[PDB]
Amino acid sequence: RKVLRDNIQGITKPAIRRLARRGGVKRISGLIYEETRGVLKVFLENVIRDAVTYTEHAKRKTVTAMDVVYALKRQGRTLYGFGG
Amino acid sequence: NIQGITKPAIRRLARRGGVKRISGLIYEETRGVLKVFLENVIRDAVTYTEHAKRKTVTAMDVVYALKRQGRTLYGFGG
Amino acid sequence: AKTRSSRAGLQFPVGRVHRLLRKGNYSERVGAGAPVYLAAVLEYLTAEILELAGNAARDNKKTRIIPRHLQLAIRNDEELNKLLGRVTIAQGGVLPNIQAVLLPK
Amino acid sequence: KTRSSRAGLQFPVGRVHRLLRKGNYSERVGAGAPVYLAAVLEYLTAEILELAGNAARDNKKTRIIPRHLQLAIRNDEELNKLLGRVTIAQGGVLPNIQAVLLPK
Amino acid sequence: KPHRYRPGTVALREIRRYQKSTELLIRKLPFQRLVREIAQDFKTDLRFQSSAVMALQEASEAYLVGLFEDTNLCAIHAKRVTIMPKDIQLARRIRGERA
Amino acid sequence: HRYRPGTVALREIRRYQKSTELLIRKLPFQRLVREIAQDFKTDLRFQSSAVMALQEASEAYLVGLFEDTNLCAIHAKRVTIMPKDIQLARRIRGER
Amino acid sequence: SRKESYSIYVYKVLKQVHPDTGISSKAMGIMNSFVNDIFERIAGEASRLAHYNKRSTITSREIQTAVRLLLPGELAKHAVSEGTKAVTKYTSA
Amino acid sequence: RKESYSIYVYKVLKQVHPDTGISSKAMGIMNSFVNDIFERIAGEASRLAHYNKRSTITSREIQTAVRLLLPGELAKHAVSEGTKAVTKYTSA
DNA sequence: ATCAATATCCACCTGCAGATTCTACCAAAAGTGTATTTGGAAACTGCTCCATCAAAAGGCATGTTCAGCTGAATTCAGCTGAACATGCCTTTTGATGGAGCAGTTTCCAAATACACTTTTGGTAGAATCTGCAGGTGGATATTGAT
DNA sequence: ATCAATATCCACCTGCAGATTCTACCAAAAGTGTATTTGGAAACTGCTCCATCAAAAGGCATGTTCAGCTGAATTCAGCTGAACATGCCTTTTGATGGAGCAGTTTCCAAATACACTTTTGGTAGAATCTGCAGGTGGATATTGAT
Repeated sequence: RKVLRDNIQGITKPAIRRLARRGGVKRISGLIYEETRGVLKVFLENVIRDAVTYTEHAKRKTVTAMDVVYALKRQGRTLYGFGG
Repeated sequence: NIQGITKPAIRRLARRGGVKRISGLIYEETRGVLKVFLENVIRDAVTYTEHAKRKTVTAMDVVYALKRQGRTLYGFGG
Repeated sequence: AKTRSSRAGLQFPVGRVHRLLRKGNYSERVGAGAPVYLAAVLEYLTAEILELAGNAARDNKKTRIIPRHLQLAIRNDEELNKLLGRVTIAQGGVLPNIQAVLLPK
Repeated sequence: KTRSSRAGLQFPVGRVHRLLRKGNYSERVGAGAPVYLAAVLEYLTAEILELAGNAARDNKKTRIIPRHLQLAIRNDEELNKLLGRVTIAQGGVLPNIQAVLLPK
Repeated sequence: KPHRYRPGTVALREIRRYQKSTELLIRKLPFQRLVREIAQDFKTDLRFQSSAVMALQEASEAYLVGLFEDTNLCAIHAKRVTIMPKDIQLARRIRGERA
Repeated sequence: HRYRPGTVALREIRRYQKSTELLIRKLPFQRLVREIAQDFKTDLRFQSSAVMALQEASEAYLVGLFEDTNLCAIHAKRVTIMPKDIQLARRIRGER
Repeated sequence: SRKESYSIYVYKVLKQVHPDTGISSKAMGIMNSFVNDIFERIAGEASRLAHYNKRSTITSREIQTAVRLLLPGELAKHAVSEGTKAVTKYTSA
Repeated sequence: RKESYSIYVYKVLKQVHPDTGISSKAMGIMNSFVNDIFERIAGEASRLAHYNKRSTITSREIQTAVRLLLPGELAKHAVSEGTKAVTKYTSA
């Protein structure tokens, strides 16, 4: 298709500011944005890694919402709303 | 009884926790925390006791309680 | 031909629940009272959260319960908040809450 | 002629099988499952005994005690992660004092 | 005047606004690329149900928001109002995510 | 001869982080245990190992908690732990 | 290709408590996840409980103690009452 | 009655450290360890098969359970040991 | 204490994407007639579990002193918020090809069910041993003081 | 940094006692040999759903200015919490018994699992309905400058 690179920077400064707002944050240090990206990436690798493991185990090529839901349950981040 | 858990013994725990200096209000705060901790675990343990229709709380009852509270303990039957 | 639910005075499905118990590998045998007791508790809890969610919907002047209403009902209720403390509701947002120290001095 | 020796393991394949059948995990249990699971349990056991043994040796001891099992677990990044929500009775904690708390 | 709200006023206005709503705060397409990159530079030839991507976004945004609340408490605790990398690190360490 | 404040404190940390013996006196602890248990079910008996599991669990819990409290105090540029430190740690931990 | 759900039952209870109120499919999705979740926690705990007591069958008694272990205070008290009441009413033929 | 993993843990202890012994308390620790890991692997394998509507737990479920449960390097070796025992078991 | 400048409400409106019902099958409860267990219910043990006693001994409760840590009060350099001009790239709508879930059948290699035959592991005594807990004696680490 | 004087640590040995390790044996699993059952893999194939594209449109991300006011430094002293010598009592701990009670037995009546055979309660879409998302405008604050 087309090489996927540096997409973490797709998580913009304003999108991170918004999330901090919902989280009740008033003031944000300039270095928070790169820390947040680093933290999101780790969060996403761990969940995606488990979701894909459930996918491969079912011998499928398509990651399903259920694959993600089970991965989230394992990680202790149970999610309601996609149990179909 | 909780006052039985003494200042010095609470100091020792703190020390193994790497704490160098302790505020005077810490002792009472610690007891309140220990009590909530014990109420939660014991309540659950005793629920396993009543369920097995026993009059004696067993180490296994405690071990299962601790497991439920996300405090798995090794060395007492699991 | 009475449904076990009606025999039990319940809305939730006793048969379905009993079947789910036997096919979930929970035990080798399942007593007849198990699905009845479990269907009732499940029914009571969904009645508890819908009662509160319906009220949140009313307070927001809507007649249709949406996820946010479910969140407001759960996070504002101490026991439900405890019970679902490690759960996340898609499209629920969070409770309006601003630390005092942050308000205009 | 036991299944263990056949699988070349010290851990009891037969018991693991019985424990799996009677643990209400599934309607049926494949023949390899107990073997596989037994191999995994033996390996982790060897892993920990290996490190705890060294912990004893470095302590001038020949007998592995709880303290040693704790020093082995906590000083190993992976074993520590795996047993992150576990407490080893009589294991104590790793010596560690925050820099800021040091003298001068 | 030209009119100008004092620094902090708009931030407080934004907190009230976002704590009021429930829409996703990160742009859709960009986030989907991030998932595809991480997934791919992990296992090739993967496909995704659209809802699977949304499950991840909903989950990762509730996580960051919750993390920021904890981060904020760590800053207020240091007698600050500005969150720093130091606060996120303290929160993650106490949450047992890194220790 | 008198050691300066902090010196004996550091010495104790070294001693206690080195040992594994329970730090709370047994009898007092067993007493606290039975009392709380009494509120849930009267006239209960306790295996001695049941009591020991509880003390082991309690002390490792309190020690772990003091570790996070200490980190919270250091975070506020302090060296002295206070109730606000314990409070913050428990809040972040999700115990509150 | 047919998938079961609790929607029918969640919807009945809703009319009982709030006759005038409706529920969006997404909200219903949340409710379905919730029922399924508490079901597994109760069943899970009942499963263990029976195992620890070398018992091969899960009875309303296991479900009861699981309920007391899982739910906090009041919620437990009320769930137990409904549960017991439904069982006694069920056995009363 | 009252079976435990003591005998097996000990045999393994002699394989890696012939010269070393182990106290009762430490043996209790190891027993808890084995029981715990056993419950986590079986529990996960239990879920995996149910998610995939299968009624039998094969070494395949045990393997994925291990990948999901053990961190990186522990997973690799555990997996290696596992497939190794099933191979040596099948053959002769 | 006034006001401009703006942001925030709240009610009134109306077609439509998103519920509610209305209809049809049919996978899965419900009703029956047997073939197993399950797990209480009494009766009895061998245990572990409280209860005292009873000394002695640390280990804790106190009152003194004062070292040095926590906060309060001041400064201020410069980070980070608020605004604005620009115009990029995420959003929306729709249309398609066809990858690859999912549903059906077809049916063996593999798992379950006994009926027995052997064997290993959990017990309850027996034959050593690893370390604890003291004992010096000798450098160390602290802390006061030229 | 040294000088000197306390207390702290730290080796090296060393003697026993509490556990370990080592033995000698019997039931309850584990391993076999057969005889059936069957789950779910291989072989199609119906057809959702996902990956892609095209294209226009404006919501928002980017960057840059500017300067308010927050975080980081300093200083300083009041007073909290450490180190200690004291004096004493609650914790240890070690039998010694008596006994409340987990664990077993032995039934077996009540409760389950089974194998079918009917009977619907539910689920999958069409056919109907409708809150309310999105717009618009003054009423109402809220702010921040004089």
